[PDB]
Amino acid sequence: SVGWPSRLSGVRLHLVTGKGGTGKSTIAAALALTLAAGGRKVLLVEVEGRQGIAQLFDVPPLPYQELKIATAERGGQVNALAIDIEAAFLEYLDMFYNLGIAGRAMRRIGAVEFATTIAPGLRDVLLTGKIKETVVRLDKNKLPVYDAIVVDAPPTGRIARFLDVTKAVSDLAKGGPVHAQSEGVVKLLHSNQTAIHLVTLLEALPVQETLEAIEELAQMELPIGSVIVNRNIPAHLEPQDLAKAAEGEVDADSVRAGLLTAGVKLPDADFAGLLTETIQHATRITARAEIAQQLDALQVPRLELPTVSDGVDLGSLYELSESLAQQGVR
Amino acid sequence: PKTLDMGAILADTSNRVVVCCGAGGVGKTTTAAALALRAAEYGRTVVVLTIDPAKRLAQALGINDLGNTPQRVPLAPEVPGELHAMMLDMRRTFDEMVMQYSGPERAQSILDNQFYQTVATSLAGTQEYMAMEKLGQLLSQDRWDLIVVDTPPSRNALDFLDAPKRLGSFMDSRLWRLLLAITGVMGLAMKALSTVLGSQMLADAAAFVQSLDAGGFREKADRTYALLKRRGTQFVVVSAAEPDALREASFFVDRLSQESMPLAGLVFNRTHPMLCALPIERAIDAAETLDAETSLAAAVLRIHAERGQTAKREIRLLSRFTGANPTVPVVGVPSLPFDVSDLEALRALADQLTT
Ligand SMILES: Nc1ncnc2c1ncn2[C@@H]1O[C@H](COP(=O)(O)OP(=O)(O)OP(O)(O)=S)[C@@H](O)[C@H]1O
Ligand SMILES: Nc1ncnc2c1ncn2[C@@H]1O[C@H](COP(=O)(O)OP(=O)(O)O)[C@@H](O)[C@H]1O
Ligand SMILES: [Mg+2]
Ligand SMILES: [Mg+2]
Repeated sequence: SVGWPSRLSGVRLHLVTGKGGTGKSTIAAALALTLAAGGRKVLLVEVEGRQGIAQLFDVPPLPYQELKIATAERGGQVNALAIDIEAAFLEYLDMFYNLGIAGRAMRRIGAVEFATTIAPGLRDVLLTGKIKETVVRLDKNKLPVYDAIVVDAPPTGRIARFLDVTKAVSDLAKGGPVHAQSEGVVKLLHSNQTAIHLVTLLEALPVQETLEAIEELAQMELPIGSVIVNRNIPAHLEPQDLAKAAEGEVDADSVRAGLLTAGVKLPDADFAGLLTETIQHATRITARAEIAQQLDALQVPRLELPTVSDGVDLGSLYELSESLAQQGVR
Repeated sequence: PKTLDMGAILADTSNRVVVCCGAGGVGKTTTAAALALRAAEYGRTVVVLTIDPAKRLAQALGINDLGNTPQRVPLAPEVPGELHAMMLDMRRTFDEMVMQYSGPERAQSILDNQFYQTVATSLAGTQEYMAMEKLGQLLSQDRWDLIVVDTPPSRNALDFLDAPKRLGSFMDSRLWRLLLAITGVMGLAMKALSTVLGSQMLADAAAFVQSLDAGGFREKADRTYALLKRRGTQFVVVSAAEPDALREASFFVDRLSQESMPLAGLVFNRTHPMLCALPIERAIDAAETLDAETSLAAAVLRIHAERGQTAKREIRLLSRFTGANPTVPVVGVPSLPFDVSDLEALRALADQLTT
């Protein structure tokens, strides 16, 4: 029943997945705001080089630096990290192989771009490796720098492979320190310190991808958090009236009667039009409920977010953060 | 605001290719399939190149299979034309491309290569490049008077026109032969790749470069793109009644205009036309009085008011597009009270498209 069991409050790494266009970026930002409230410090991470955080906050492209992007309720802070895969590869070459010289030569000929494109496993190793670094980082007092890390993650069709450390490591050079680090990544990912959240719309393909992704991840023994149902709409109709209206039956007499009380008399062509509008609404809610029912089989907590009327802006992220907090997200 | 006449464009056999463009999730696949179906009903021999039809729609067309080739869609005997359909098989189209240029013997090695199978075939822009290549295969076989082209989904509508060329230039990079298949800079890059990447993977990558033996890929993408400039090509931009989809449509209209490419118009899909003339302010008040006084009539009034507000946002979105593009013909398609996933629903969609 609860959309956020208490165990989810002990999670340090939140991965926000879901089909393309379902709300990952928006929801990951709203989640970060929710977790930062009350003097906390949360990192919002993106891994695909798409600059979705900059686009969402309507600012120029962010550099490879953890920077304050938002103020949360009661002195909380949200930092942003748009991972630059090229700078991450040079950082890796320098730290684990002392190849900073070779790396800076490669950047000048586009060879870092080539290498990350032709070796997808190296890409995931650098990305998941950086994610782990922000999670386990400590201050001078041996306390975590961040209270939580929220990853605006790859979509449902790619999330299981992105988190497949064994498969990513498979096509990398044997021996060295990269294999010792990967053990730490696996431990972190397969623990009570991580949770994968799945954003969905009440549409056929986003729901099918949600179910399919949960099954791949459960098989991988990766921890599932919540299913977040985005852009909910009001039914505005009672269950019996709705079920009837989805069949074309609307009680005109009862509608004509209630319109008299409200001081409204409608012509026949406009009254008929008003009735088919409610039939069309009822048909949409019914179809959405049939789609939603497919998620009932999952013994997974579920959260519901409303539809923002106009373009999602800064104020909208705070409304969605507030909606999450009301459902017990903390 | 000029009305788009899809019916006249479909009925006119001087229009040989109809490309359905825009962002993903706007109704491109269903628009392409509905246009192709109506053209067959007008007497034309049509093939529709679909990318990603939903399971039910692909079954309604008889294309739920692994084939990468058109098949006849059985229609009512009254239908004077013919409808043929296919769903793009991205991997199989890459195989066909490899064999056409490398030959059947060399292709046995390339297709068996693990780097080709896991990396080369899934690179950024492959879906757009393979759609263009398949279009090129359909045109060369001169078997249909009309080809209706569906385009891959993307947040960026220009990826259809840009991603094949971009993927071509990446495939033709000097870095392929020099870094995998000596210098000071190339040597430093090569040493770093040997040190970081797996020996097995580098051997597979090098074997792919040697086996393929390709400015091959960019030249192919250029020649195939030139087919979109042939006389008889029409572009149809599809957009939902959403700000992101409309912005993407406008970027596409600008590009077609800059490149002097023929645009039929805009399909403004999933609209909510008003069926009752009652004002929003009136409906809100009428529902507000009923709350403080049955209860069905107030919800009915709330449905209407919510639909009217939705219609209001769609009108202002369209007027912004139309203001910026007064030359572009437009056709508003209402959101239908059923899924467009069977031949009957394609026909109802095509009735909306051709009015
Ligand atoms: N609750 C909401 N209400 C209204 N609009 C929303 C809501 N959530 C997201 N959107 C909008 O829906 C669109 C898609 O949302 P995003 O957050 O960008 O999705 P996404 O899953 O990150 O998409 P990709 O995969 O990265 S293209 C954007 O235009 C958002 O502003
Ligand atoms: N006018 C319409 N009314 C109702 N449903 C529609 C309409 N146009 C498209 N749809 C539905 O919207 C979804 C997306 O359509 P599709 O053509 O597959 O989109 P795209 O190819 O642009 O991603 C499908 O389920 C389709 O049935
Ligand atoms: Mg995003
Ligand atoms: Mg499609």
